[PDB]
Amino acid sequence: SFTYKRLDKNDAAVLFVDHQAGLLSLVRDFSPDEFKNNVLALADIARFFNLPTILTTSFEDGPNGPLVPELKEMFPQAPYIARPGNINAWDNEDFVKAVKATGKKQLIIAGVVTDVCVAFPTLSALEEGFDVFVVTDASGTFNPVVRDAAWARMTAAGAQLMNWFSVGCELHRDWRNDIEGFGAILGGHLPAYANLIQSFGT
Amino acid sequence: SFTYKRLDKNDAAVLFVDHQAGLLSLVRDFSPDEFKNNVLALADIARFFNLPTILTTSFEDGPNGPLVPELKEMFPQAPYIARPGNINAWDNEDFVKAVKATGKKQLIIAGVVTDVCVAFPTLSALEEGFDVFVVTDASGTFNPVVRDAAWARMTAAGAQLMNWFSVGCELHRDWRNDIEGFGAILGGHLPAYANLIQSFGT
Amino acid sequence: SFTYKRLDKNDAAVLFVDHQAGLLSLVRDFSPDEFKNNVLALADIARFFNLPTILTTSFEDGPNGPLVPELKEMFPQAPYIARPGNINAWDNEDFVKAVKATGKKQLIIAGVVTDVCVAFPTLSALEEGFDVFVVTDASGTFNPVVRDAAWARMTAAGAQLMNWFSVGCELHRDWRNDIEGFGAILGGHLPAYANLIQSFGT
Amino acid sequence: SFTYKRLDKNDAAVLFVDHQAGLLSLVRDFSPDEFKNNVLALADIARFFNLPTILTTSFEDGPNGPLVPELKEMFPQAPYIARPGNINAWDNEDFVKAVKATGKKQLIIAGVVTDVCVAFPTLSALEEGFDVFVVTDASGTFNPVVRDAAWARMTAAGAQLMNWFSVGCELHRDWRNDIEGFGAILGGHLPAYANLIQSFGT
Amino acid sequence: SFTYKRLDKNDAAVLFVDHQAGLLSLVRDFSPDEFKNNVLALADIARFFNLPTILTTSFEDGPNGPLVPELKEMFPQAPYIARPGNINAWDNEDFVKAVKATGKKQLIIAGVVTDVCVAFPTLSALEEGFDVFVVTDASGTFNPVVRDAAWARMTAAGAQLMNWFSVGCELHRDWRNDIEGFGAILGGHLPAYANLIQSFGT
Amino acid sequence: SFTYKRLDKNDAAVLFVDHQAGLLSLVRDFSPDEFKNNVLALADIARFFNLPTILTTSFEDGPNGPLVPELKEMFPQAPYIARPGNINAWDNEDFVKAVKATGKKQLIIAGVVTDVCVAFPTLSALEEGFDVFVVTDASGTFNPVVRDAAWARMTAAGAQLMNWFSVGCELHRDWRNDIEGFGAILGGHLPAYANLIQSFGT
Amino acid sequence: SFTYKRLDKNDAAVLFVDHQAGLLSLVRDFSPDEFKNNVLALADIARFFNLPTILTTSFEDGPNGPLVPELKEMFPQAPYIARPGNINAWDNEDFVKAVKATGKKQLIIAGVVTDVCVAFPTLSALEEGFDVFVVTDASGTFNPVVRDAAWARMTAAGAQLMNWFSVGCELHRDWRNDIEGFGAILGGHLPAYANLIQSFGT
Amino acid sequence: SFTYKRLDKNDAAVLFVDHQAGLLSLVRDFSPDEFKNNVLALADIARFFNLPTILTTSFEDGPNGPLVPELKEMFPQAPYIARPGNINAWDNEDFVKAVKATGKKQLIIAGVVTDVCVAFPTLSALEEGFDVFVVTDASGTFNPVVRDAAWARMTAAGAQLMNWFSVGCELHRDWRNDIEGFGAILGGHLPAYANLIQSFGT
Ligand SMILES: C[C@@H](O)CC[C@@H](C)O
Ligand SMILES: C[C@@H](O)CC[C@@H](C)O
Ligand SMILES: C[C@@H](O)CC[C@@H](C)O
Ligand SMILES: C[C@@H](O)CC[C@@H](C)O
Ligand SMILES: C[C@@H](O)CC[C@@H](C)O
Ligand SMILES: C[C@@H](O)CC[C@@H](C)O
Ligand SMILES: C[C@@H](O)CC[C@@H](C)O
Ligand SMILES: C[C@@H](O)CC[C@@H](C)O
Ligand SMILES: [Cl-]
Ligand SMILES: [Cl-]
Ligand SMILES: [Cl-]
Ligand SMILES: [Cl-]
Ligand SMILES: [Cl-]
Ligand SMILES: [Cl-]
Ligand SMILES: [Cl-]
Ligand SMILES: [Cl-]
Repeated sequence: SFTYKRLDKNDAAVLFVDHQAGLLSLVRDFSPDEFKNNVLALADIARFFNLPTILTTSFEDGPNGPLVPELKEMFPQAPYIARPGNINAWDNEDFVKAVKATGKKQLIIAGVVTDVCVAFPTLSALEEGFDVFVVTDASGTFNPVVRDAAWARMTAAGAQLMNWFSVGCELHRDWRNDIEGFGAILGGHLPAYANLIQSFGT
Repeated sequence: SFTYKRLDKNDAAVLFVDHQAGLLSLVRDFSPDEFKNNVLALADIARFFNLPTILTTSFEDGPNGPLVPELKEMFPQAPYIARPGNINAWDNEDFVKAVKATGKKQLIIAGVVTDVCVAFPTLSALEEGFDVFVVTDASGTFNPVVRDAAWARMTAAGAQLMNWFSVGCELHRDWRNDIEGFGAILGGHLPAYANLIQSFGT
Repeated sequence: SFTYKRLDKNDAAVLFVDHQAGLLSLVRDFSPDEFKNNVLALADIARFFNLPTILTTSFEDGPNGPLVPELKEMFPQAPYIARPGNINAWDNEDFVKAVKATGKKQLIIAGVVTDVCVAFPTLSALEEGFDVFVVTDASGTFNPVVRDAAWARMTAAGAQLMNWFSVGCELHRDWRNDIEGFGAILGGHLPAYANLIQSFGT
Repeated sequence: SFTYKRLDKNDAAVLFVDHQAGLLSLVRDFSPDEFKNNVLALADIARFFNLPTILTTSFEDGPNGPLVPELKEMFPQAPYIARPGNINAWDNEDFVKAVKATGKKQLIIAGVVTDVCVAFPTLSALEEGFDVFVVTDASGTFNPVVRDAAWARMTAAGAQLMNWFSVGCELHRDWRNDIEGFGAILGGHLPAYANLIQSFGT
Repeated sequence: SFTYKRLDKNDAAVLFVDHQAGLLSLVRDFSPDEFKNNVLALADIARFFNLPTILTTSFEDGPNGPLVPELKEMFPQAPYIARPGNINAWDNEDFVKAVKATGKKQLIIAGVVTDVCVAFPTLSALEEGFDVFVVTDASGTFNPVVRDAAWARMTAAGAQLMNWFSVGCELHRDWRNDIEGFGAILGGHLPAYANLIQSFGT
Repeated sequence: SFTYKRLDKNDAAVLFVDHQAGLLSLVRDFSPDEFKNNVLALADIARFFNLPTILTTSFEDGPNGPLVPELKEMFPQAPYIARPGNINAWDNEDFVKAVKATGKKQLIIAGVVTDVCVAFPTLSALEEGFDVFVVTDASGTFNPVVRDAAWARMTAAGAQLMNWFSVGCELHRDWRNDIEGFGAILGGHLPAYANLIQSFGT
Repeated sequence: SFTYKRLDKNDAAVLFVDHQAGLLSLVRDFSPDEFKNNVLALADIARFFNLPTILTTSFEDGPNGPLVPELKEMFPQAPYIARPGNINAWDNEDFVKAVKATGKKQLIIAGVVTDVCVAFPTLSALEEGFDVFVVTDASGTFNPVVRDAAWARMTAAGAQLMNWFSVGCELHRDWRNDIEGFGAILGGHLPAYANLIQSFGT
Repeated sequence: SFTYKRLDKNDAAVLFVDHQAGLLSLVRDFSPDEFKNNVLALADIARFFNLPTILTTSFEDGPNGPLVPELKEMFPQAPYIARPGNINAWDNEDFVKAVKATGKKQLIIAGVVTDVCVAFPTLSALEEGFDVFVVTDASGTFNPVVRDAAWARMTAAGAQLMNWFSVGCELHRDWRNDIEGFGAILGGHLPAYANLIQSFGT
């Protein structure tokens, strides 16, 4: 009938694909403020659950620009695959080697742009039998129309569309595993929730 | 072949998941006015057809805050499961125990937020063979994008996307079962329909 | 494999469901000017191809109000089923009686509201094996969210989502079948196309 | 399982359907500036990868108007099928004859309007076993609602929804195949990317 | 130099103009739920400060329909001027007599539609030297464009554009005048504020 | 002090400026359906109050195209000034001669595009001491941004921003002058008001 | 004659009015992410130019909640006026005393909500001859409509409408006064500008 | 007391302020495609009427980036003022010297961003008695809210808000001055108008 394949913190890896200084100016389907916070939220979550994290860039020594400094600072030890040519990250042998080295079946992916640098390796990974979870609000593209088309194409392939908050909650399962630690993530990336915490504290 | 598995007032139960004072401030994909009306509309419908109703909250003794007073006031005998830790309500044994105690195969679900507190138990219930009917306009989340992603994930699982008005009409089937009572629900939650009623009365 | 099941002018019937004066004030996902034009466009198309047309209303002697005068004036010989109680038109035996009396397998349907008076008989007709074509822009509801949920529910059942222009074009197949007649329909319901015709005529 | 059926520059043909001067005034779901740029972007891409290109128009000696001069100028040797009557291009034998003469199984299609001149031959081609790739941002129609319905109908048939940028990247595979040539396309149709290039050049 | 002409609860009167069941179906620049709540909010405020209130309708014995029952129920002794013909309420001598009988210099006005039934008497009252305060969110019309044009016309005439919340706060001046009474109004018409109250109460 | 300079049916003239078949394809800040209805509504009002009407076009024997047939058909005896070159209609001596020949102090103006063919003669007429009333929803332009700028420029000049409905009501003053005649206009151009009339008639 | 009265870093004071945990949940005309960034942006600017800063709250010991911790952390020596009752901060004698103690004629103001806690003291300050500069994107309210009404009221009174970025640039005047220092503010609150900086640095 | 001060091609100069590769990535209130077309349209117009043109940049040897090559290409003899520090271009003595050297009192201004690099010299120039005409659609900024605040501030100072099309038409006055030359500009920057020309040409 149906199988609920939900995120497991022991079976998941996170992929940050081409969050580069140049490419980010192409993102117009999210505001710069929301998009920065959403990506950093996913990064905090990846760091909080000690998930194997993989960083990759496309043509970073050109107009595409360098990876945002936050990602390198937060994951200084993570596999960093600079792709000089391959647009689909899965066409890069070093990238795929790094993914399989994690030993994780679940791939949490976010990047720029959604319709290409996210969609292409998502479709490729799905073909190889990976369970792919797309962080839709940490992935950006030219406009809502292009985004919706990318969703349709990935949905049809069996990708699970989610967001950083749902990713965090599905990984955490139970508040009591770490109340303050998890609460700090929510408070740090949901200003309305930070307000609830502060009011509750008085 | 396709089977129109529609709501039966003798086979349906209603689940209100985490409509709490704090969490409601996170809902931005509906205006506070429309969302309040939609939730209360579903509640009136649940009470009107005497459907087994289950109330549940998440970490209500924290920033998430208490359940809205209207729900506790309207359903004083309904099972009330306060979940101290489990984010997915289906991971709470008392919640599932209460759901199965109703003996209903059809689950009408609404809550906050859509992508988590609604989506997770929906996927879990669908996995167990339940027919899940999602009240999309009585469920709120951070923004339309997160909402649309939640829809995609629930749709792929076989969840039926509906709304409080369609839920009521599918339950009621025939106007003549109770013209005044059902009309009062419509008039009380559709101001435009209330206007039609008043004009017709003159 | 996929089969292009397209509209045939010898096998299609049109269903106008509850386009009533009162209920139309509930429609907010289309502007009153656009919605009136779209419905009348579908009507002109139904009449142009001499398609079997069925008119039905819900509780017309109440706040729901009478059928819009245009539909009755254009189809004075069409079966007119006033449903006193059944919300789903397919639960009315006389309505179903009229549909099957046409001998048409393809059902072109439009009405108010989309999530109920269109969705419910669409799902019912799909269950009995009918090919149902929904005229999405001649069907109205409370808001875009409710509409999108209704689309999702009908889509999963196998309904084909279309619009009055595509319905007309799929029925007509070839311009040369009636250049003057078909062009008059397009010009009469697409002001931009009327402008092209006038400019071309000088 | 799932198969990533991606565009191959050796197995793909591009179809420009009815981008005519008159019909373009019907397109309102894209701004005239963006739509012009998107169509021309797709054209540059088709020429860059030397893809078999087919131009077709509908009733061009009438109000529909002539094909835009750019398409005829850029593809002077491409098959040009002026369709006298058939609205669905696949109902035109000369058009289908030209498509099959390319020997390409992958069809990249764009045109006006989306719900008819794109949707109909897309569904027809899918029926014959072609892999159809729809350039959603190079296809225009009356409004977003009509667009979404067309997407739903084509998605249900197995069409792959894409955009000119993703189409180009999936065709190109690797930057190093032609850095200057491919970069010139991006800069020429993404003003933001042109800005990245100029800043990088200083 | 500038003079802050702010609302004074001893020098202000409230005018409810043509909030009738029929005319309300014309209001599309606000949703039915938000508009009802806003109008009732202004009514609660008017009653709370015991402000001289005037009710008026236009051609109520026709399609325009009766005044909403809430307004008559809340102000049973307030002057009720049924205007059989005059569109501008200020052209009705009984209406003007009632306005001046209050002896108030400040006129708080709301109604349907904004561009006519609000704008016209606003401009007329400003001409006679009244200080007119427009409750913009308790006044509805066909669309945002019509709204903005009406604002511009009233702005140029010297009308002060406000909303029910700002009207309430400017009248109240100080919380300590009546904390419970005023808080009940806010909580009863701001679902977000009611939630703050409930969380604070636990 | 402020003076309410309202429309008088004995002191007003209507100016239709460049509502031509070609130029109308430039109008994108209104949908083709609503814009057609609004212009025809203004036309009906001008004819209903027997107001001196002036029709003018710009370079009609070129791409701009002919005046829409409805306007000439409704006003066959009205002054028709085809402007060969002058973009500002007020720079055309025949146009100004016709305006002053009406002997009317109040100028009701609508046209295409708003920022030019409406704005320029509006400012010119305001300079000559005319009272100018702009029908904003019967005037179209490229986009909302351009429209708002045109509003700002005309507002600063002392132009009164209105719409066809408010224009009609300010001219009519009292329903009882002609209930049936005026009601027919409203019903004929407000699809929702037509519905109110039909329900009231039952 | 017009005088450009622009911000002077030696003659300006900054007012933060009621940016409280509870009241912030009422702000819906900005996303929580952009709004938090904008307020913190203004705070960094106030600190960067060492401007006299004044913090004030309204009924902080109730549902309104405490001031956001960032403001208190950044301005430990700033005047902190807790207003127990007065809604208009200018009706509070300690607040006005603190404002006049700065000796600054130019008031940069931001707060929650715009139509009340910002508008009221703005109008009051303008009455006392102060030059008031409104930071529109660091001020929040219920919805865009209420915001625009507040703008109209403050504009008509002579307030200068601005935003944190324009405020900063007008204070800074010249880049060379502190290139690195000012650039850090821009980079820290404009993610798009931070990207330009990083790309430029490689 | 109103004087229509319209653009004169013998008394006007054009100012392009900081249209730089870096700063353009900050513009989000216009799409990259529309904004590029709008700026280039203004440039073509400036060149067409041989208007004195002044180019200026802000900190171009930094993240702000170089001036777009098109402006530099079209005006190789125009005064080029690179401002190393002054944010307000009017604070640069070389810029003001160049403006006054043209001998033009009417200033046509466009740039990035609207609220700063356009607003500041606009306000300064108005102070010195210049007539300033703002090309609103050739000026970009962070978002519509920031845009509108800038409009309000410039409007209050007496700036005339326009757009490139209206600017061109007000300069051209009469079509017959140069039919083909002016028509080529319109056709080259209005795709909908280009379509009219092509259809008319057949
Ligand atoms: C916490 C967030 O909602 C606001 C914090 C800013 C205003 O300092
Ligand atoms: C929308 C309509 O029900 C308004 C109701 C009054 C009470 O505000
Ligand atoms: C009680 C109200 O403020 C919250 C809205 C709930 C009823 O959905
Ligand atoms: C065909 C239509 O766009 C013209 C009729 C209206 C503009 O008067
Ligand atoms: C008469 C009008 O208000 C209804 C619109 C269409 C459905 O007839
Ligand atoms: C710098 C900003 O544009 C993006 C930074 C986030 C994506 O880590
Ligand atoms: C490059 C693009 O973003 C705008 C600049 C034009 C004017 O060249
Ligand atoms: C819109 C037209 O004028 C330009 C041609 C584009 C569609 O290639
Ligand atoms: Cl590579
Ligand atoms: Cl639990
Ligand atoms: Cl029945
Ligand atoms: Cl053919
Ligand atoms: Cl009267
Ligand atoms: Cl002329
Ligand atoms: Cl106080
Ligand atoms: Cl300088």
